[PDB]
Amino acid sequence: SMSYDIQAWKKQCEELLNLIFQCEDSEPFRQPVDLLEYPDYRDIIDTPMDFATVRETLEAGNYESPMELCKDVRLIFSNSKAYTPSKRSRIYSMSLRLSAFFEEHISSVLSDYKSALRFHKRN
Ligand SMILES: Cc1ccccc1NC(N)=S
Repeated sequence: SMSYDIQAWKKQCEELLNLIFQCEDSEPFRQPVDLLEYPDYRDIIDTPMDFATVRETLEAGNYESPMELCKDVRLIFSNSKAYTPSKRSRIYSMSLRLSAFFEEHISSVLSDYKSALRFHKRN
């Protein structure tokens, strides 16, 4: 059970997603972009991603690890940098703040999970 629990990352990521939805900085990134308002979004972005999608994928049981979750969240940020490239944009700034918040918090979730992995593989 609790030390080196390889399932513990799920509730941790659920809690982090909760913090992210609270942050005013996540507002542009909560829901999928709308095609008909930004008709060019798909001209620029190959693989859309948003935090409601990540939260539903996690709820569905479709991430095998926290690294898979982290990949999808990092796609949100990389997509924002491609679509809104200008450092003058407030949206750019928001993206950067929220990325840094995510990367701070996910850090321990990842390290703990990989520790757990390393322990159970060794024993
Ligand atoms: C932040 C934003 C607002 C409106 C339209 C597009 C975007 N960019 C992404 N969601 S990647």
